[PDB]
Amino acid sequence: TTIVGVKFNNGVVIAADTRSTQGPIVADKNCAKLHRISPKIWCAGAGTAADTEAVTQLIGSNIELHSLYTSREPRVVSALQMLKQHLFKYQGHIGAYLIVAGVDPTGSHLFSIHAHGSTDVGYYLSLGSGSLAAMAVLESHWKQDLTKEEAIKLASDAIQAGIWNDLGSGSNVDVCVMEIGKDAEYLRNYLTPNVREEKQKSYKFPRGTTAVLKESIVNICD
Amino acid sequence: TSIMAVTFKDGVILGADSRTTTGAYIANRVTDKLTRVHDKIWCCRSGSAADTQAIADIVQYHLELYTSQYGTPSTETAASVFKELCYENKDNLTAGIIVAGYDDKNKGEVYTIPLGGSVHKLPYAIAGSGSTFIYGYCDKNFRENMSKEETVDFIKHSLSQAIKWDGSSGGVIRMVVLTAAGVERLIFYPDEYEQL
Amino acid sequence: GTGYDLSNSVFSPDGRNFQVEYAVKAVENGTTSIGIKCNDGVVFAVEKLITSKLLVPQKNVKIQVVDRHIGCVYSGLIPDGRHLVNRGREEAASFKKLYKTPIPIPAFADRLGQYVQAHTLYNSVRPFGVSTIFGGVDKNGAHLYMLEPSGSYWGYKGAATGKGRQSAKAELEKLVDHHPEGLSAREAVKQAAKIIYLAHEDNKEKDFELEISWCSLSETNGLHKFVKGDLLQEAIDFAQKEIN
Amino acid sequence: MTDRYSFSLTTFSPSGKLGQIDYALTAVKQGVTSLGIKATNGVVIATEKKSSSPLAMSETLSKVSLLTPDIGAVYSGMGPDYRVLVDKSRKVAHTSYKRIYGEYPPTKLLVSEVAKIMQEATQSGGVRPFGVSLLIAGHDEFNGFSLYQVDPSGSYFPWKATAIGKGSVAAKTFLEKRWNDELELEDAIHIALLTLKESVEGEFNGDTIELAIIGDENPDLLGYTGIPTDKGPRFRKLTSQEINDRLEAL
Amino acid sequence: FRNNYDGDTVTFSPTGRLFQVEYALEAIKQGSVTVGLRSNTHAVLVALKRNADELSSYQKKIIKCDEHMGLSLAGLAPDARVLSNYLRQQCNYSSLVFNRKLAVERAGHLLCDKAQKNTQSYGGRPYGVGLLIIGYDKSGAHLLEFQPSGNVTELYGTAIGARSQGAKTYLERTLDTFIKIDGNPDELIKAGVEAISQSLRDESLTVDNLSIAIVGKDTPFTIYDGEAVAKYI
Amino acid sequence: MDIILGIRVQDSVILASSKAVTRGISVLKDSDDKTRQLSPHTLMSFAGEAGDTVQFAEYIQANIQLYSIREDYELSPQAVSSFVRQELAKSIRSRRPYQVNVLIGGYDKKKNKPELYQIDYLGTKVELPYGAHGYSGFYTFSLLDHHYRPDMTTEEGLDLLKLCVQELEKRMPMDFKGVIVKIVDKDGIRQVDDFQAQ
Amino acid sequence: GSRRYDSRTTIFSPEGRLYQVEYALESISHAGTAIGIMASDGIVLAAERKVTSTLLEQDTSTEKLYKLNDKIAVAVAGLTADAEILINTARIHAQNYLKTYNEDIPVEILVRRLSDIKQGYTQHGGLRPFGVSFIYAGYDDRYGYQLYTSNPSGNYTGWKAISVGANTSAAQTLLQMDYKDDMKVDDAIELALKTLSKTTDSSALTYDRLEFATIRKGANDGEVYQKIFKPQEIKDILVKTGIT
Amino acid sequence: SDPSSINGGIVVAMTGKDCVAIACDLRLGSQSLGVSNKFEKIFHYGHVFLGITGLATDVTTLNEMFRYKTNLYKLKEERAIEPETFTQLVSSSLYERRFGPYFVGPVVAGINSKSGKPFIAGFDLIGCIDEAKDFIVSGTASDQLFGMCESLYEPNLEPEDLFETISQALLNAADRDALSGWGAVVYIIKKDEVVKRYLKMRQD
Amino acid sequence: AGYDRHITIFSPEGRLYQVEYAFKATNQTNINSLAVRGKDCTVVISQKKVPDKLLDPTTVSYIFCISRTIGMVVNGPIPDARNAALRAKAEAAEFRYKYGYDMPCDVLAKRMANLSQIYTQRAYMRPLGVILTFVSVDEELGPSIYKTDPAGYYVGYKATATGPKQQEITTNLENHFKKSKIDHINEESWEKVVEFAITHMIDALGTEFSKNDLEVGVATKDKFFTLSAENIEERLVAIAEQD
Repeated sequence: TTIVGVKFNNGVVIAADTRSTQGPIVADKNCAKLHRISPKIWCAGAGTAADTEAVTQLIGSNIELHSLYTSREPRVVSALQMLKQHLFKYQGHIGAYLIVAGVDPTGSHLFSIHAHGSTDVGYYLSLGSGSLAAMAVLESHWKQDLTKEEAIKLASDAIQAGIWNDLGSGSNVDVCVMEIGKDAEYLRNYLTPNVREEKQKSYKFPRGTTAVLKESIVNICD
Repeated sequence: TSIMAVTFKDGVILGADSRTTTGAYIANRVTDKLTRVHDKIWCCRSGSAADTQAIADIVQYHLELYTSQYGTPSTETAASVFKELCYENKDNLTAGIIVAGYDDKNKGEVYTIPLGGSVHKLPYAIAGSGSTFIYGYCDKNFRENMSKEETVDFIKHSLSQAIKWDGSSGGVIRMVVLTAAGVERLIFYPDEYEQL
Repeated sequence: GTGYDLSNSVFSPDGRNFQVEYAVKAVENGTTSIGIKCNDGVVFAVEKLITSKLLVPQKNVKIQVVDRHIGCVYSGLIPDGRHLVNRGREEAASFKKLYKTPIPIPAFADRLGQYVQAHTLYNSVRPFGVSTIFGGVDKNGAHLYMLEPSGSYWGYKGAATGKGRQSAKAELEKLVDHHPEGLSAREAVKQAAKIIYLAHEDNKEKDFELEISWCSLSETNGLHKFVKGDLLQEAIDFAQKEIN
Repeated sequence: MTDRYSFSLTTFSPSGKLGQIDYALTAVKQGVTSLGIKATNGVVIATEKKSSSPLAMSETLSKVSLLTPDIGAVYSGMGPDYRVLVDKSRKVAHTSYKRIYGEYPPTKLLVSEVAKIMQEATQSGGVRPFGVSLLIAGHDEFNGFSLYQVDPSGSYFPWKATAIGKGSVAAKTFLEKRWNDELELEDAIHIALLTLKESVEGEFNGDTIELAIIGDENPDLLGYTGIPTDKGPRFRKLTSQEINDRLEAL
Repeated sequence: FRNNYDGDTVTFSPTGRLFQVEYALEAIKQGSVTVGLRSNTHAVLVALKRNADELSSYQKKIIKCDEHMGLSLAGLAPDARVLSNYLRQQCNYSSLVFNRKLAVERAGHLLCDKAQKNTQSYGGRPYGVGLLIIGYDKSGAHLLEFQPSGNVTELYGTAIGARSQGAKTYLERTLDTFIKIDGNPDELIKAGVEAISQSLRDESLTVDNLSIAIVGKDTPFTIYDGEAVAKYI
Repeated sequence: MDIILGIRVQDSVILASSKAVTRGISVLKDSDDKTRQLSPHTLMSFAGEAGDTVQFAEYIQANIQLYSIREDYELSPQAVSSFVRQELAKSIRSRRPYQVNVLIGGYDKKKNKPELYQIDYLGTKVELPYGAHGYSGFYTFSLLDHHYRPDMTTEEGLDLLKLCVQELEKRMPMDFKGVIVKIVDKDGIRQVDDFQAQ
Repeated sequence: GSRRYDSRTTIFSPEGRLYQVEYALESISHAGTAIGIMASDGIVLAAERKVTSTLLEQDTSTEKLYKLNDKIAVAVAGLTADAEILINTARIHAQNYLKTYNEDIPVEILVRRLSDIKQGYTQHGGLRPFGVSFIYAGYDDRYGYQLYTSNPSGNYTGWKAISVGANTSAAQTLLQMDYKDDMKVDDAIELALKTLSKTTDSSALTYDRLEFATIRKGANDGEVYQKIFKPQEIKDILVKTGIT
Repeated sequence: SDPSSINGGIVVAMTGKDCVAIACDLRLGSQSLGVSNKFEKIFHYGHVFLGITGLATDVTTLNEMFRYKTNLYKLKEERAIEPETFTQLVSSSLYERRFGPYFVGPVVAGINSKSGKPFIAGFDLIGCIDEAKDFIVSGTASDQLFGMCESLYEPNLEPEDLFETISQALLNAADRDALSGWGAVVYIIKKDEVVKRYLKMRQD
Repeated sequence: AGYDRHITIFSPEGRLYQVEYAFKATNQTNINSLAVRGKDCTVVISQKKVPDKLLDPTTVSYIFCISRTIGMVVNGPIPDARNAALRAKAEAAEFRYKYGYDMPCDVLAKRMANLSQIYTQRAYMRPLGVILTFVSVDEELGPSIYKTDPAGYYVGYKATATGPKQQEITTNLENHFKKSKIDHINEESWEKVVEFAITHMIDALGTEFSKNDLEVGVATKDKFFTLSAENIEERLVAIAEQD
């Protein structure tokens, strides 16, 4: 898995590849790893996927509830503090490793969270088996004050680094752009550089190929 | 990690490197290891990042509540809260914490709270894995009652040796100066401090 | 219909808690006790009624120490007072445990304040039948407080409670006026004996024993201490001499 | 310390009355009027802001509340009781439903969770009934638009239109006369405004009246783009201006 | 007054009285008299024991709490069994943990605070027994009086129970004399049996009827009954 | 382990269960009956860990007998087996799990058919014409796959068990001291007093 | 303290009745009549909605008839919100039983359980009892079509025809008069509605004032089916049986 | 030893044009020992089908849990659950047992009664959703199933063709797994009708 | 008896008498307070009365520093007041710790208003005899006044007053605002906003004050604090010149 987060002048971008692995096997060739904590706070996760899904949604729900209670837009610091305190309690047993990014009334934010509950702040970050490919890109080319356009390129290229070089990652690039002015833009499958080539043959079967013992109609109605 | 706090004539300075590693990998080359638990009480963290963050957050909560009820806490009080958490949860934490603070009655104070949760008040304190390399240097060069600039220099030289020999240390050198004047944040970059 | 007074946390239609008001009555019915703040400490004194020759003199101590630097004295139901002090002692230990420093007197006042207030919130408890005078020395001065059954408390220059509280107050006001820059721990001690002696006209029917304690930076090193032997006797003389 | 009131405070009197529920309905009776009207393409709920000081800032006190992107509530009776009911209803929408099925509850189910909280306050040890009646308006894919009333007892009933509080006998009569199965939301809004005017003493305008609707999806209120199956909330509070815009058409 | 305010220990009367406490106090006043007194070297308890029939035994009024401490009761006997049992434990704890004999004065504070808890909370009742505690500790001889109001008083001598006022006057008169009976256990006991006689309008103190206990300088708390009190009538 | 075999024929369910009880180095018993009647048409045989075995069976028996009295009615075999399955499935995630495997042989009076249920200690239940726990299937399934007919009388069922048991006594290293054989049919539960000489 | 405010909901009168139970039944007698009738080939449940208004959504409404299982239903008379509390737990119970046994819960077992829950509120706890009476219509393969009733005491009994709520004596008399053991379901629909129509306090019996259900063997199938009648269907059957 | 491998078994689901298919073998084993050939791993709750592979006791328990919850759901919602919702219900029920998990691989298949959309999904044993449109595989021959489906699958197959594809995918994957086979069953699922076919296969 | 007048259950007129009686208690101190909002500050003025000469005037206060940003003045008996104070302080610290930002004034008020709603509903807890006025310069909403009462009500205010002579001040401020047509005092400096408060207090009540007859709290961005006797004197002097 490759996930990055990149700060630019008026906001923050996150991106991620879309390969989901079980051991050496690609279980899903295009799962969405970009998760929404609230409209403008989004999240990418590596590690145990039941956990990143679960922790993202619990905190998301509590965030929604907090927001309603306080009549304020959710803050990235609140997502962070709740996530971290929850993970800390479970001592790294919840296998969640997250980049969490967003904009809220106080500005634009980028943080990472580790299973055990430690957090980091940065202008650029990566997590997952592609961390090091991705980081070779951000270390080479990150600079103070990128435009939105330069940031998408950078994020996107960092995921590509991992797609091509990390066996743990591949398929497509998902991006989400959170700009201080605006609505968050989720750009699912922003890049799809891995279309499977056409097969050499068709495997459609002559009907009646399969030996059948017994047929019967199943009862769905009442 | 290489962290230290040094009392001087007008108060206390905390300093630290900025490298956090997982094995050979530098997970973060610009960490802030100088953490605020009150306006003029700060700490340096070493050990598990998860534990020292959880601790500093709980300490900052306790001292904000203290302040509301009883006004400004002594540095010694901060040390004592830190210590209660560290000692009472010794089996489950790996936190090596230095606490540094400025008080008008007491001026600069420094308390070191090593692994098991014991407390020790000292004129200065070093800690973290980089520290082992500067016991000699530090013991030779520290004097009581230095000026701001002398103290800054002593930290700068000390940490840069620690950084030079300890693979777990590196990046920038951060300092927080605590006096009656207020709170000053310093940063020194490799290109300056490798030259020493 | 009424009955607003049968049950502890009930507001009367004019907004009063009658049970608290009745707890005050038990206080008013108690022995007089007082506190005087001097310019580096505090002095506590109390009237103990000698019901009979049979009471061992000096032995039934009424004044109590909390931590090492706090004195409390009270009038009313004595066991209630002890219970207040047991709580105060837990409360100061906890504070010291967590914060290393001994509890500041204002902090300590509120701890008693909250606990005593707590006992006006429910009908499953009764209010305290005491008023407590208490104080001591801390990182920034002497402090003297009095705390009513409602849980109301303030800082005082001098304070009095019990059967003789009117004479005591009037005496205390005289001091405040005739010494506007302060009084000393030594003067305060004597002055306390005097006031307790004057206060003793409303209980004129029985004999009494005087009990005094102080906490002063210069005279006791910020530690609470009972006034014993020579100083107690001197103080007694002063009051005896000044009664005529 | 410790609640030692573990017996019922609401019980049956010889005639079968539950006094406390009756008394709660009385408190509701004296509440400011509130109403709901259901149209073919939405629901509108309304009420008067009855500000308790002109020194108060009346927009810091909503009587109309979002419970989910597609469900809103209004009340008559004790405001502080309503407020905490709202907190509990938002929460229950998550713990009893969103965290289980990954979607928001349909209106009737949420209503029934609110109703149960209310029923329990009628029977549990040591509490009084909530002194409110709610009107809850909502939409969900499989039931369409609906409007529900929930009383202190915990009973709820579905309505085409209704009023509760102060002037509700007249308002319900006004509504029986104007309601039909063909109304469009703007028509309902209009009726709501007319019905409300009858109960309101002083100034009548976008600052003293509070109005929300459950209507179309407002994607411009979602906060993000790129997931085509999320079109955003159906609940929308009308603004002061939107309300005034409609009192010329009055 | 009374009427509406004596229903539980959680209610003050309008003059600030606690009626359930006074009613418990009242059960003491109707107990059989018992006297305590002490010199500098010993402390003595004497109690009049009541039977029920001439077919019944006389109910015991003295309970030993440790080697150096013990007490007498007047009022509800099972309440004394509770409180003395607690005192037994307090003594025991002090020895076990601090290797230290519990001071008679601490014992009084502990009893006061136990009693108090039953006068401020709902569903409790006060204790309805009064207690005289003698002991010999590191500061010598001691007599304490406990009232179920929680009031504990240290005295040279006292009596509690019906017609206790006799003994209380007698002792108040004897004071300067009985305080001096140092190193003569038998004299002090005889002084106590005299005190107790001031409280019999009643009848005559006999051998299955008198109970005496003693504690002091080289004397563990010990109880005499029967033929063992013959030499004092 | 012990021998626990069941066969369901036309009109009945037969259960066969070994008689030995060994504690380590000695056979302490050669007549142990590894069975509890749960209800007049329901039998349960069992094998596994030493005390758990009978504790579990007796606990099940108690519950079914309770239900029988409460309802004045005899639960169906399938109902009883589900109850038992749930109990074992609870037990597998408890502090100390019952290590017990069971066969349940019942004659369902409402359906007029016999039914045989195999449930291991995980609560893995299956309904089957024949079954076994432990190693017994490894020696007998191939004979049963061969001769088994669903139309068999009770008497054919016994001869087929006889054979199964003989293959066991030849190839299995432990002496299990023979089997006690019980039949469950429309008329209830009876023990074949002779499998020693039948 | 708290004692004073305790109504004591679970005590006997000197006549040996339970006050709260009797007061709750009083409350129930004011509720819409509910009728259930049992036949060889089915069960009818009919009930009167108390108070309507033309603005009430009859399409989305249920105040009287609730499904427990695919085979069990109840009619409610009393406090709706109380009935929902019970109905929800009864639904849980049916499923527990299904999960444990892999068989649908027999009607009695479900009825007894609910009645036991009711009885508890009568004997311990100090809570007001549930103001509910139920008619249970159900079917199982032990006893076929069964009809039961349970009230706030938690007593339950079985019936060939029964009413709860208002006017039950009038309803019971009518039912006793025209009910016959060999009655077929279609007859029972007629009887149930005729009975409601004669006993109402409403001016007449219109569709908008009724809830209605049958449990039949489904006509065409071989197995059991519950039909909760839509408002139109009630209008139809009201004409079929000549009440227009 | 590994709770997911004691019993054996496989499930695959596939989407086509206005249909889904879901298949499983019928084996239940006790490690090497084949125990039953009648152990169906697919279940339905109204129009939503759930296949479950893994430890058989958990298979059985989960089905009974899902029956229970979908029953209660219909009673309150007054409508049959949809696949998308059910999928979320499986997910949060599994995750509830995060540290004492059921040892299963579930697969959800069905058609959304309102939208008409064909839906399939998979989870791991603690409930992570595999959301993909084409096929979902689970169980002890899932390496093989992934192999079969990847080659054999094409989008928008007509039901009668999807049938051949899913059968062939299953049968040949099962024949390369020791712990799977001993019968197979295939559901072809359309908005209006659901057909169930048993497959003839080798019995070793 | 009249049981419905002793605990918080409904009277047959649907009233909670205990809550009404709790409002009465809020006036036992006979202190009036008022709060107004500046351009970027918030001011609370409260009367300070020290009847007894034996008191230490420095300890008689109804103004509390709740958090770095939030202040609270109470109208009601001191012990209830301090119970409210300690709780709000605890709530403000925990919020900060749980969610990583400072509790807003309005949200503290909602929270303490909710705690009050509960005393209104559970029999075993009495309401508190206090009205709480919370002030800050909230980071999102700017200068803020939120006031909670024994009923569990609260709302935001442009300005507000509380105590026995609440109305006189109330009508005075209403009059000021009818004229000025905006919802705040238009002054750049807190100093002037304190001056306006005292002035309008003097005009509403018809009294002069020495520096010891008032107590003053000021919220600004990132600080809430109270004025010394000397700070106040400087302000009394100022109003006196030009006037």
